[PDB]
Amino acid sequence: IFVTAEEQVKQSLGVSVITKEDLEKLPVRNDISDYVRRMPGVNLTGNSATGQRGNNRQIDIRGMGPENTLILVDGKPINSRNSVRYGWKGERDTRGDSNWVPAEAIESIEVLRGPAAARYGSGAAGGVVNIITKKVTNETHGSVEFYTSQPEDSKEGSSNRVGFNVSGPLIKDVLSYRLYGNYNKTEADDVDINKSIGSTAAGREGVKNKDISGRLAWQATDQQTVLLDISSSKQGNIYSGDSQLNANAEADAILSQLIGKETNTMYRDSYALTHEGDWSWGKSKLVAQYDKTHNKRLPEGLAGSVEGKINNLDDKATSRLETLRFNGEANIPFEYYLPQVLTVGTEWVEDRFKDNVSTTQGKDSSGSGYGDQLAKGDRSKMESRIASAYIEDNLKVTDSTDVVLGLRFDDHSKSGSNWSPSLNITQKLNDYFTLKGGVAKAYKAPNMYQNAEGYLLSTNGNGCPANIESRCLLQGNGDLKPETSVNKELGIQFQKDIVNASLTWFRNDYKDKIVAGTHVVGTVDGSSTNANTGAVTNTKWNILRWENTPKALIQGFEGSLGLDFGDIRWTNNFTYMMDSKDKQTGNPLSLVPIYTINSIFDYDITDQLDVNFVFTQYGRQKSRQFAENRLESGIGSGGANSALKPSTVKSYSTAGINVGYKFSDQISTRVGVSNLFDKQILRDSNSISQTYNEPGRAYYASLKYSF
Ligand SMILES: CCCCCCCCOCCOCCOCCOCCO
Repeated sequence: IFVTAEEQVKQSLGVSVITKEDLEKLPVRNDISDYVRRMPGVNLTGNSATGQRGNNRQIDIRGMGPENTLILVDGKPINSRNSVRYGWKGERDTRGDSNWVPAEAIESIEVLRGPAAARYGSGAAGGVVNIITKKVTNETHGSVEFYTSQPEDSKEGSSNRVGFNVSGPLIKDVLSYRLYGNYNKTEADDVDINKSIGSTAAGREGVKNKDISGRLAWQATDQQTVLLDISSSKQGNIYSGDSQLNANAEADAILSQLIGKETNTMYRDSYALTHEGDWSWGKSKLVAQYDKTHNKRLPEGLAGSVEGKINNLDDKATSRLETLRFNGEANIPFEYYLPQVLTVGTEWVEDRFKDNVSTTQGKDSSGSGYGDQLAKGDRSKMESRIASAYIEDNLKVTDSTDVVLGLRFDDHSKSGSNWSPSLNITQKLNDYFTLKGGVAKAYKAPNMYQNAEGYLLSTNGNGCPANIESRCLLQGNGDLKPETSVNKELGIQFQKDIVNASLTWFRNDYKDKIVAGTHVVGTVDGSSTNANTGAVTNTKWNILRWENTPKALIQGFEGSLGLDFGDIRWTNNFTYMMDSKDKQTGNPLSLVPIYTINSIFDYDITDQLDVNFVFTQYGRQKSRQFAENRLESGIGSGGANSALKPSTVKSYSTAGINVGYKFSDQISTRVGVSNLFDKQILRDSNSISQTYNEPGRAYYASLKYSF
């Protein structure tokens, strides 16, 4: 049977595929990023290379930053983090969107890196993580699973899960369901975990997850199928003391009270309806989906020494993000000169966003604050629309040569239209080798804060670019161009039986990335009235705006190695990172080790008994190297002492073992330990390299009923 372009590029070098089986052999604590991170060209890093909110690490692909990692679930985009205020330097106080589907509910995970991911449009310049959930089943198969992790160190949080999955027929062979549920609670790290090295940065914040999700599958005709997906999730945090400038939580009037409490809460509801036709001329797929996300959390400083810190014990505000999305698509096999499979498709997406707490700034009772002049109209509501169409061909150019030619057109309501060409070649050399490559141009539309004229922020001086003197404002920009990136990869794939290997060069030229601008587009006079006196004072502000900056360069090598001896097996990879630099600042896009080596080992001792070993090795993580504002350039209010202090985390390694006993056909269980050598790093507030907590030694166990 025929093979579409989409299917074919999942044979690309920059693609890997995790199974339910892998996931079982190496249990996750909560967030799957802890297993996804082990793939070639993948990292776990903060939202920006500044290090702020460093324990908020999420899936990074080839060092392009997590804003550039598009998470999908069964093919449908998640975008809940856009709820969260995106700040002056690219920071967001989110944990991201790789934690919406409980580990035990996952059938498969597809990681697409580089050229193979540009297909999927806005936000895929880094890559795509496609979480594939368990399927409907024509006989009732059940699962219940528990998990616990138990850190040696008293100050690190233990974690606990329970969850179920059940699927069956309601009507044999025409209507069937899948339903899965999960309650996870990972306790926070103590407030004071990082103190023993003079550091005021918080440890990891905890999370209570509540997830429920339902699928109905209906075979309406011999050639027509209808899927319904309804899911709802709630994520409530457990506050560990985090704050953008790493204040001393325990000695802060307010924060000290919020510890161990829920200060932010993330709600997500999602509905999708899908129709799939199986026609004589080929195949078709229509999708409607609607997503509703609320972001409820305590308010915060939005400038100065209080920036990024909680103002208040009580007055929670909520932000509301609705997405409606439609997708239609057809696959037709035909033969003109060569065998082909033409894909042709349409996509429509609209976003509506309410945010009334971030979109207030420079409002003054005189009616002449800086924002009263620059931002008029309802600043609280933002719209985005993308209309897209694409065409794709999978050609057998020879019985040895498989080639994919795609083109994608995108038209965004603010940024304009944009073309994304996409080549992808597979070329057998012989029974054992094969050559592979792709070139693709990825897209990303501005994020809503970056676009929005009603979003204003300020510094008194320190945040200003080193070449400006006093006070700067940063406004959103409706006239931004979209982010574009030409992503190339090329490599060799080897496979005898028992042995396989790849090596692949990758290189992305990332263009017009949207960031805090450095040119003053003009100036404005802003009145600031004294609350109690009515005394006015006018301030000349320099106006900066979000702006696309010309070029960043990413480059490196991925290799992988597989050694299968039946009962004994080894899966290893490495990734070497030759280049991560913006050609203007000289800084890296995203803090990631210069190299990362991974090894997984499996040995089935008996049919029941199993042992499993994991080892990971990280080369050196350098900090940002070059100043981009007054403070960093040694001319802020703190002078030369507050100047940038580049530093680099020294390389290191961690390991883990399991013994995995299947007590029965029905009952499984797995006991193990992680960071076997207690290689434990604490987050240093006085550094811009040591930005995160590497958890120490932890004993964990998981048992699974299967009925
Ligand atoms: C072609 C790229 C592949 C990169 C990995 C190559 C490494 C080859 O190792 C094969 C055997 O792996 C043994 C795994 O066990 C680790 C033993 O040392 C334990 C350290 O505490």
